[PDB]
Amino acid sequence: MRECISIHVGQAGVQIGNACWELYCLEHGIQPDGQMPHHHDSFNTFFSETGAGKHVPRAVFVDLEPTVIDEVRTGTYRQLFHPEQLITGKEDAANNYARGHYTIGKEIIDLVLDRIRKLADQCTGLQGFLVFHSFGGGTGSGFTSLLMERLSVDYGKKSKLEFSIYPAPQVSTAVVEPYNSILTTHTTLEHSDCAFMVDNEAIYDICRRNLDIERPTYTNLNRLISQIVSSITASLRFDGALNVDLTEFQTNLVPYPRIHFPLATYAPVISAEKAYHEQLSVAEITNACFEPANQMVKCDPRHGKYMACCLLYRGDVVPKDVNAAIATIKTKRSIQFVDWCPTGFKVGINYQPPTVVPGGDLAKVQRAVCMLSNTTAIAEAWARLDHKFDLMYAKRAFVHWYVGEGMEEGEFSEAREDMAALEKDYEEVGVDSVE
Amino acid sequence: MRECISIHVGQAGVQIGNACWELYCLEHGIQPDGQMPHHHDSFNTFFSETGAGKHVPRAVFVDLEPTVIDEVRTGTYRQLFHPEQLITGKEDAANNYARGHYTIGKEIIDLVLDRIRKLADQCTGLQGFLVFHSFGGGTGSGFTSLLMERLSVDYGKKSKLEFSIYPAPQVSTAVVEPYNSILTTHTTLEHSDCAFMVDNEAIYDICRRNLDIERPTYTNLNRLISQIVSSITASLRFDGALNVDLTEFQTNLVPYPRIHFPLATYAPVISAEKAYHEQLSVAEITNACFEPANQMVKCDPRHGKYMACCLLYRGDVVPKDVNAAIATIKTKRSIQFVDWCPTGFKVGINYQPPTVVPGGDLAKVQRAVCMLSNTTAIAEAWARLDHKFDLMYAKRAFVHWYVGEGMEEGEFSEAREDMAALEKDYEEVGVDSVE
Amino acid sequence: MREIVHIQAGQCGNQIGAKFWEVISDEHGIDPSGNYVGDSDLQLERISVYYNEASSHKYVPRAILVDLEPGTMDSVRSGAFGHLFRPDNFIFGQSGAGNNWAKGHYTEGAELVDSVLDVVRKECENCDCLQGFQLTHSLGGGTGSGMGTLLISKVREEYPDRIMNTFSVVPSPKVSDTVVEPYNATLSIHQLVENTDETYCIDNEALYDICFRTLKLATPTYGDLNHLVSATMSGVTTSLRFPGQLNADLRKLAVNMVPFPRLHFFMPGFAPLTARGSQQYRALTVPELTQQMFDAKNMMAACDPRHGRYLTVATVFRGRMSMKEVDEQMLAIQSKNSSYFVEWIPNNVKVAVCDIPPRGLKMSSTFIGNSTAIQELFKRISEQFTAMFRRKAFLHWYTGEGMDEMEFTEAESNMNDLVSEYQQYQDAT
Amino acid sequence: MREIVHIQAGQCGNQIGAKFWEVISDEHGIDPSGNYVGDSDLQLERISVYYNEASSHKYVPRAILVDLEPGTMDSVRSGAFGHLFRPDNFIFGQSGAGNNWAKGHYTEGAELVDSVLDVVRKECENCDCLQGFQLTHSLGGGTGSGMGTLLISKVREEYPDRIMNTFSVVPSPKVSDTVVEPYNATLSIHQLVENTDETYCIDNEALYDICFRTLKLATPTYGDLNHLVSATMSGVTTSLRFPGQLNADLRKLAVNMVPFPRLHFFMPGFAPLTARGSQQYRALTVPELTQQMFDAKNMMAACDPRHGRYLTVATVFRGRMSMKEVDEQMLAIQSKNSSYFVEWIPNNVKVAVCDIPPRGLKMSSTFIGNSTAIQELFKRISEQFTAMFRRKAFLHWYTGEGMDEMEFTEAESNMNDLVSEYQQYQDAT
Ligand SMILES: Nc1nc2c(ncn2[C@@H]2O[C@H](COP(=O)(O)OP(=O)(O)OP(=O)(O)O)[C@@H](O)[C@H]2O)c(=O)[nH]1
Ligand SMILES: Nc1nc2c(ncn2[C@@H]2O[C@H](COP(=O)(O)OP(=O)(O)OP(=O)(O)O)[C@@H](O)[C@H]2O)c(=O)[nH]1
Ligand SMILES: Nc1nc2c(ncn2[C@@H]2O[C@H](COP(=O)(O)OP(=O)(O)O)[C@@H](O)[C@H]2O)c(=O)[nH]1
Ligand SMILES: Nc1nc2c(ncn2[C@@H]2O[C@H](COP(=O)(O)OP(=O)(O)O)[C@@H](O)[C@H]2O)c(=O)[nH]1
Ligand SMILES: [Mg+2]
Ligand SMILES: [Mg+2]
Repeated sequence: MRECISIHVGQAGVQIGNACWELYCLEHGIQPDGQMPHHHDSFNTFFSETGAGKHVPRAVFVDLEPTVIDEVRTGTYRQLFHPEQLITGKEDAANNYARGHYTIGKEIIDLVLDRIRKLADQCTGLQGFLVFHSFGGGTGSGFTSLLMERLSVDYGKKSKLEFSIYPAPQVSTAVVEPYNSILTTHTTLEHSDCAFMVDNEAIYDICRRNLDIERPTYTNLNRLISQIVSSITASLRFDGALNVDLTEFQTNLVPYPRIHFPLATYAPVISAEKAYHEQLSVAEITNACFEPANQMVKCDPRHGKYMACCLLYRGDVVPKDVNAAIATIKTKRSIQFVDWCPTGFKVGINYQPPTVVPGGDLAKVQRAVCMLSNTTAIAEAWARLDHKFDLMYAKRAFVHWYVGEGMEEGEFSEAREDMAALEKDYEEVGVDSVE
Repeated sequence: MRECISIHVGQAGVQIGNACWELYCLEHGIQPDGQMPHHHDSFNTFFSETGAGKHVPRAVFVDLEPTVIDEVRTGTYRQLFHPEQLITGKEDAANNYARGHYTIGKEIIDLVLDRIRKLADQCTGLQGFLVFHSFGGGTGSGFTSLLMERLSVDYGKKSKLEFSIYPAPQVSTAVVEPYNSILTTHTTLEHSDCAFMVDNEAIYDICRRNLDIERPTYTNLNRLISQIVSSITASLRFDGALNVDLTEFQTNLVPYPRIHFPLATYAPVISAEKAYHEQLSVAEITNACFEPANQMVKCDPRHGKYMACCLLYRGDVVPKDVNAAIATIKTKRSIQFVDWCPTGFKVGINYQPPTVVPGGDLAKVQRAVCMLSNTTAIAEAWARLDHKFDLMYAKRAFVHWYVGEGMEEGEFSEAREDMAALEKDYEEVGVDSVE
Repeated sequence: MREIVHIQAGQCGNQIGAKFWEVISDEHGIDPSGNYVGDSDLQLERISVYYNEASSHKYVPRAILVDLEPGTMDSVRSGAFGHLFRPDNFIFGQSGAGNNWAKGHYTEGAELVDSVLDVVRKECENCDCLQGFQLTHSLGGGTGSGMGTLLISKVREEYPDRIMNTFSVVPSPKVSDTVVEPYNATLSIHQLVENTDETYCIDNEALYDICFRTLKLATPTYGDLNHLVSATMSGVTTSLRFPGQLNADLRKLAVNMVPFPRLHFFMPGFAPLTARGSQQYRALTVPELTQQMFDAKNMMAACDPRHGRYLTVATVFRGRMSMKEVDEQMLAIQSKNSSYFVEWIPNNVKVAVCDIPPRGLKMSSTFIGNSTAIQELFKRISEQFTAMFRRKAFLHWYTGEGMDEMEFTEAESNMNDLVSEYQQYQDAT
Repeated sequence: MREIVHIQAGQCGNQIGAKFWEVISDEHGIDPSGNYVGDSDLQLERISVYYNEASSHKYVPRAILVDLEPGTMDSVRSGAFGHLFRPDNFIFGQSGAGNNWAKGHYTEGAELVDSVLDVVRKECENCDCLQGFQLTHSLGGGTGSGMGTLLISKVREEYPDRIMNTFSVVPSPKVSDTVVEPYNATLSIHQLVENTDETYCIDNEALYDICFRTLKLATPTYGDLNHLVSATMSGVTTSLRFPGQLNADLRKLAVNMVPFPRLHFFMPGFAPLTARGSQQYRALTVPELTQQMFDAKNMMAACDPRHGRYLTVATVFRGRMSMKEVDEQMLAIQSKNSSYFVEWIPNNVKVAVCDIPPRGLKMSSTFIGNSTAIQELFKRISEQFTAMFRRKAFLHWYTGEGMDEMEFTEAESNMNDLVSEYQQYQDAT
């Protein structure tokens, strides 16, 4: 009776959703066709139920290119989703923000909002929104900005959580990533309650070093992000000794209206062969979470300060050990919070252990911990994007596409001003107080 | 012991009747030859019975062209109908009102009235009339006008219900539709108790979008209208927790003597594959009924006000849910009734669920709802027809056929005046009251 | 019921009729002997509309073959599908019209028109409920023009209520198969606009062009052109000779297509038209047919529709199809060609749908467009007439049969008035 | 959805198209008759993008074959994989361009361009959602150059929103297959930089060099060169004709590769390229492909990239691979060649990955580099043009068709301006 819908925009969102809903259907013992042969209700929060034993997800898969959605319709998860939700456009934004926010997406935004409204009104205790969207793709940035503005107009005060794919510092598949990123950030900065920074480069690094797989496909990154999402929602979806709802997330991890970009982290991530040879202490996994090499965003936390942290544990966990481990973490100097926030933790414990997906890469563990940490190091990352933007704007490169697709240069200048203001705010907060 | 005869005029009426009587024979377990291998009596209201186990319908299929009636006589429903009723003319009106009301139909109107009188006198608790007739065809308009005048002369005070096929705004199979429509409306405006607006264009739209059939034949539209008719008569033909007779229809949905043109709507209409993935709440289906995309007349209800509504439910329905759903509907602003009618609903519940015709297109549902709604938006539609008429009269186009077939221009001018008066009345009622 | 009587005047009319009856017999499964060997009862459910069931279970076409020279008559008689016409029908004279209209309407025709009317009356009384008359004739040849106009006038005298159809082969613009054809055309058109309900103008030029380009045939014999016209006529009548989801009759077409008493000249069209090889490389869908039927390169009358506007349009489909598809196609084609239709006739597309294909195919379509472009045709002919009248060339042949100049003066004035009316309604607002 | 229309102008364009359709049909498992005999449904899940499903379950390519001499057309028609083109498509003239551009764009082309545009319009209306146009033509031959430029101008008039692709075979630097090719090249380039979104420059010299050295073939027939260009085109389109972990469309490439309206000339490249024997002695890994694609000895345009900088680069892979591997390779190759990329475009490698190999391999790759080196090409041609214009040699043939000198003056000035822009952006800072 605490419902929460999922909205997947763009190819990244759709594939991540494939992984996430595979994970869920595995968790609650749900067959791909919605049937099912500590649990409570549990699945009601994400699965609505029809008359028969068939459950359907509360997901809205929207895209402008029918390729990936068609793959979904043809995949093993064909019987599952409500066929009306799988909204497909005709011509994708083609990595162009203007197309994804002014020209094309403007013609199916209404249908998407209609399906959203139907799903919302069929629910009673709606908690909030989960937008799964990338940052570089045109559909992702543009359509997500449009959709967030529309929802914020419609649903005045409700939780709105995003899982952006922050553009990596050195590996970029697109060429216009700075433009899409800056525009979508300038838009979503006033509507998204709490984003969730994740990058592909860091996940490549983690897969190579920790899991000992040298050649990972997007399937593996998707599985990892799905595990993170499942750990986020395990509080709603299960009985825990200290539960937490998404409103608690936005209250705890967001000190100021604008600074709401916490980065994700998960532990333990160890291969099946290395599953033994370590007992996986909860203090050990806490240390793993705080290890700068385990974060899922290519930013060294040591260059900034953790303004807030939220650690969600699951499995056979005992609160005293968590208290001891967090005390130890607070003792060390290399992990230096801001002076003005003396209490830098929210703790949540769940009774259900993480479940390993068959054919997966990780090993069956009894304890797991997902850290959502809002720090100041991420600020430097913005600088990089800013820098890129400046160069690609100093020559007015690629500007003609956006200009001719329903946008003006003054908008680019304004978004640059907004990003500069955000960087200024991060720097100002990073300093210490007097007296 | 509450009998109600059916009169099918024109090809549209005859085919719709084919569908309707197929539906009935399926409902009461009646073989095509009138034999039968919660029910009560039930079928007595529409089926008269002879000595053997053979039942016959109380229908009078009249036409001026023997083609379609011959198809009926040759169809699988040959043994059913009483062969004396299948009245066939010789030369159809050929989409000419004057032929269908002055020249040709004048020569079989007497035989039709004679068969009507026989069927009426063989009944005891006659409720009223069901005229199934189009609006564009010559036979439809002319013969129906003549027949309605004759019956109103004969049967002073009895129910007279029509199922007109309102001419679509953009798809017109005929070329003289405005003339037939204006003439038949000017005539029937003083005799028909309650018409029932339905259009082909809206049904095309519904079949494409909801049922997901891109290439529908007239069979499908006929099946849908037959379902609507069956939902209308299920109160008479079955035991229900809150029944309603046709006199209640004319009392509730007709505020003034002239404004008696309610448009139809039906729900749910979902394909067999989409039958799952939704539990079909009675509140949900009520919302579907009020959705502007589900009405069966190409008129946006938002441009007018619902002067009255009548929702007839059937199947496993519980009155409290109906009350709650209607309360919610009354709460919303986009559904704005007139100020002077604070009670804008009649509710009826039946215990028998709708039955799906084998080889059909819809899916077996447990609850169904037919809405008959009298609004003000339909007024604009008249304007369109009026407009068309004006143009086709400004050049005196096609006038020579009607002139030479037993009619005068002054009649055209008078009918135009009458239509202008009706539009004026609709506009006057649409306004609000002072003090 | 609604039996139709077939009249064939002039050599062209008779040949077209021979091919036409071949086509109809193929439709209803009728052996050359005249007995039914078909397989589908629907063939016989309306077999009476064109045939009469003669005793011993045979069928005879309701044909009335007229001519003034026994040549083509005997050619028809000897050839196959001639042995089933009722032999008493073959009315023919000896003098021959000599490609003159004066002979075909005043001198020679006055001697056979009585016998023709008598056989007409016999056939009319034989029928249960007469539907109308269809006359198949030329406009150049003397017999066709003159005798057909005379028969039309007489029949309209004796049946002012029935409906009248004519398939008149209009002279082509570029070539001229005869020399005096402007005179015959003008006089025949005078009579037709006097006393006809509808006139299906056809040019041999357009049929040549279609057989050449669209069908990819370099050897178009008259058999093929007559085959095309026969297919068009069969498509026109199948709306009543066969069941249909939205049936039509000749009176329906007359009411829909003729806004004013005089302006009743239609250009036909047929679809699909595919070569022998280029057939499997194209999809047979309703949009394809609809888009085929609207272009100058598929109008059987040699005049670009774009030069004028479609006053009205009728469209008769065949074979099993979906009504919604047809409606959508008509909507689109009425939308995109908005300048090609007259403003003051909203929703100017009459639609009919049959249930039987014209044999061998999946679905066909017939177009009947009443447009203003045809005025050019008359314009052309009028001018030609004027020229050949300014010098009074060839005048003596027509004068010698009782006709005089004032006839020509009145006929030319009448045709110019008709063209003026077409022009007026083309630019109406 | 996103159907693409294929146009083939000039003899080279038509031969390349023949090989190209052979390749595509091999990809989707299409018999020469045009019916599908494949085994994997994914072939048909997007079969509509290039094919049309004609009735009786056949497939016809969305091709529009254009020429002015029936020779090569008939050669295509007679040869296998010609019997499935829709025969109405083969538009051809009789005069022949005579290797002149004035004929191919003013005199002869003005008579067939109308029919070509009409068939184009028919195909466009046939499609559900048009994606864009790909034109396969030369730059030397008169037909290719002139008629292709005319068609491009007309289409851009009638579809200013669609996307435009051209595979223009640029004249080689060393050899010169024609004598007046500087004039054709200059005029064609003028039109292209006017009204094209992207232009895939190719030289026969580079293809000769690749077939000689890399493939170890001493007997390169035109079949092989056309086969290579066809493989490149198939690799370009597979990003949308097939599913992929990171899919791409033509609009994506246009947005990523074209920073400024004019500078949209790309040099392609393909990998792997292994001789018949030297294949099993090499490992087929993503690093191997990536390192192969960046060198002058594997660019299908005869110009060393090292002489300039890569403005942008796109890379479309095929077959199952690991994304992290590709990312690592691109990072390394962008690191070590830092002087080979423009400073002010950070992260200038667009990446796309399909899921199906090019049929007969494990994994392939296609490179599309928009560099500044190509300026040399234009430089060369410009100079040649200047020389042949200084004496006004061959000028009379072009003057005699209505064109005048000022045309050449403006075109040369425009090309020099383009080269100036390329130079300016090459040394930008
Ligand atoms: N983590 C993860 N990221 C992915 C995956 N697939 C694609 N991406 C991201 O998607 C980005 C490409 O832009 P997209 O957002 O996918 O663009 P799109 O969703 O196709 O929408 P368009 O821009 O209109 O084409 C890349 O930067 C990738 O980081 C995936 O499977 N896992
Ligand atoms: N809903 C529906 N409408 C039909 C059907 N068949 C015909 N019609 C309607 O019939 C109209 C044509 O005029 P009709 O009333 O049929 O004319 P008729 O009944 O043949 O009588 P005449 O006018 O004398 O020929 C069209 O506008 C159609 O909307 C049908 O099967 N279902
Ligand atoms: N379509 C068609 N037209 C014909 C055919 N034969 C003759 N005609 C036309 O008929 C005209 C000649 O008329 P005809 O009947 O032979 O002369 P008549 O004896 O005086 O009536 C010429 O203009 C021809 O164009 C034919 O087989 N098909
Ligand atoms: N790659 C390739 N190029 C060709 C082929 N055939 C001709 N060409 C090129 O096409 C040019 C000749 O153009 P062409 O179409 O034959 O002359 P046109 O009739 O005036 O257009 C020459 O410069 C050749 O380099 C071929 O098979 N492959
Ligand atoms: Mg996309
Ligand atoms: Mg009728």
